[PDB]
Amino acid sequence: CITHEDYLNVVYSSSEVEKYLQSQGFTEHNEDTTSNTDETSNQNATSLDN
Amino acid sequence: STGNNTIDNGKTVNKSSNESN
Repeated sequence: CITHEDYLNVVYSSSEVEKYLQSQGFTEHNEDTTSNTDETSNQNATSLDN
Repeated sequence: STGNNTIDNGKTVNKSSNESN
């Protein structure tokens, strides 16, 4: 009654086992408001002398 | 010019201001 039960499958040719679990959560939000204002004017001084 | 020989001359002046913001 001791736990030195290494009578089968002695793998100590080092055998480094890894694990790498990885989760990720991500939300996002935007609010993009523009507002234009624009006005024009001109003048059209024309002439013709037939 | 025909074969009287009408002649014309024209001028236009066109400013156009603008702005936007």
